[PDB]
Amino acid sequence: TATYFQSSDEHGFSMYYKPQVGFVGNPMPFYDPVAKDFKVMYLQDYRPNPEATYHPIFGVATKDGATYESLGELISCGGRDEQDAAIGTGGTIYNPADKLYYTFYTGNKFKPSSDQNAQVVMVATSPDFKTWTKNRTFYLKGDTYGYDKNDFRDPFLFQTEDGVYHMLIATRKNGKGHIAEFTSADLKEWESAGTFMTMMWDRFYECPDVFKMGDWWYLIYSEQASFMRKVQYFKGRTLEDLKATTANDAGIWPDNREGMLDSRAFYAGKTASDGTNRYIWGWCPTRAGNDNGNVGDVEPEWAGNLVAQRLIQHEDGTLTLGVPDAIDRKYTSAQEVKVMAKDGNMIESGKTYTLGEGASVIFNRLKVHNKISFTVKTASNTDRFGISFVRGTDSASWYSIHVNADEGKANFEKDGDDAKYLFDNKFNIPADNEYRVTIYSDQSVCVTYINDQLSFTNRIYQMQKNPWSLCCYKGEITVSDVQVSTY
Ligand SMILES: OC[C@H]1O[C@](CO)(OC[C@H]2O[C@@](CO)(OC[C@H]3O[C@](O)(CO)[C@@H](O)[C@@H]3O)[C@@H](O)[C@@H]2O)[C@@H](O)[C@@H]1O
Ligand SMILES: OC[C@H]1O[C@](CO)(OC[C@H]2O[C@@](CO)(OC[C@H]3O[C@](O)(CO)[C@@H](O)[C@@H]3O)[C@@H](O)[C@@H]2O)[C@@H](O)[C@@H]1O
Ligand SMILES: OC[C@H]1O[C@@](CO)(OC[C@H]2O[C@](O)(CO)[C@@H](O)[C@@H]2O)[C@@H](O)[C@@H]1O
Repeated sequence: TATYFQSSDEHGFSMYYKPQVGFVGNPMPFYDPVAKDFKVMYLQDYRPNPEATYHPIFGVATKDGATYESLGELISCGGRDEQDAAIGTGGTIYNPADKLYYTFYTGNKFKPSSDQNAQVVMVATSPDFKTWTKNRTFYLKGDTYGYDKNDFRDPFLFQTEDGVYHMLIATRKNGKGHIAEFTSADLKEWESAGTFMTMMWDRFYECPDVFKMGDWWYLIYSEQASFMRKVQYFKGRTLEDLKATTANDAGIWPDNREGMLDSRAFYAGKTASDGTNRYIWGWCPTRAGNDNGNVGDVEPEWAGNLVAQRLIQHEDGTLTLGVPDAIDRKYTSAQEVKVMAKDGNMIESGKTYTLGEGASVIFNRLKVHNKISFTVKTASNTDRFGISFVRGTDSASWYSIHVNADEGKANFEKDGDDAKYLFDNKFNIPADNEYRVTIYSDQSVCVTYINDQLSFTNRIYQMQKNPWSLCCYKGEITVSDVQVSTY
């Protein structure tokens, strides 16, 4: 049938990774140049978390962002009264001069006095990536360098070609967000290089990531402002050009969409390259009560599932995200696609489905891990269509990605009874009115890609073992080459 089925997630997820117990918080992806794979450290979340001692650094190893090997607890929390009672994001770099991996991280003091440092940068090292030893005498306090006591976090490490090691830290100075820069020859002694970049207006850029790709420098960041809660970027041809983008609040956006790569269900994205591709790892939030339409009052829930995406550098230097090749390759097993119900102005005709305003088609029940592809041609570039999940023939409500060409964005919405707008994802509308759609799912987590322009991560509890649907809200669409593969 095509009746709504009360499906449920497994404890663990293997592709949009989640451990058996707990959730994936801020990722710390690192290409390990000795093992020649990615070590994705991440902040381990539980429900509930201890009050004082939470968010230890766990790890998974992956070659390709599709299959993961669990590494367990790597850098554990300090004691209740220590500066790193709770751990926040940082960054890793391998030093071949002593053959040690250095992971810098944020030590979060439990209930600091007004004079204590809530947030301090600390470090641990490892020869093998298995046993980590804290440097119990290393503390980098923002305070000391005229930066903030309480917001001083998310250290990002990279080495420029001159061999100098750089550390960028999200902080504040003089009532404004500053990415602070520190330098070192050896990773042990550090000097202030002043402010790398100011943060636009009263925004705050969490989880900064600076890298060179082809002939452009990029800053990728996660915006803490409650109205945004998305992963954004800036670009520049030189390092100095990059830094200038936010100088005096210049606001030199890299593209026509303020460098917004994804929406509010992909956060804390940070990147790593194997020399062939650069991937980004972020998390897709959980929802309270498993309710796809409870996306938080001000901010979503923190942590959920690991989501890997692939950076696409366009030839004007702009970035979009597409699927990792190895994720796509996992979907080997073709499923039959059959119409289960029709409504309104809707025509099936061989393997082509045409829909006008108000019309919908419901297809057969998905499996657990799904790849859904189809081409959508619209009549005009003011038209609007819907990609709907958890839509049984008896569902009063369901969850849809609205592609509104007139508004130049996709939305995620609750449709049906108790319909409501949730959030959006601006992308480049095709000139030829043609949308090549791919959707990859692992249980309740999916990313929708269109034309190498849109990358839209969503949390959709119960999309698995439930029917899906296409609809037209405005104008007319014709739909072709509908496939579903699974694994
Ligand atoms: O938000 C739910 C989450 O809240 C607690 C609440 O006390 O967590 C967020 C706190 O986690 C800390 C310490 O590990 O680190 C947060 C990192 O998250 C970012 O903000 C990105 O989202 C990054 O900039 C930080 O390094 C601390 O800073 C927060 O207060 C937990 O109980 C629960 O998991
Ligand atoms: O289910 C109905 C739904 O509509 C409401 C109220 O009208 O709101 C949002 C709708 O507005 C649209 C734009 O026409 O967009 C979002 C705008 O806001 C931004 O996200 C931030 O500034 C921007 O990118 C857009 O301009 C439309 O697509 C939505 O349908 C909800 O109250 C109600 O639940
Ligand atoms: O839903 C809010 C909506 O407003 C936008 C429009 O640019 O931005 C304005 C935003 O920028 C500041 O000036 C800087 O902090 C804020 O004070 C203000 O709210 C969109 O980007 C956003 O989606």
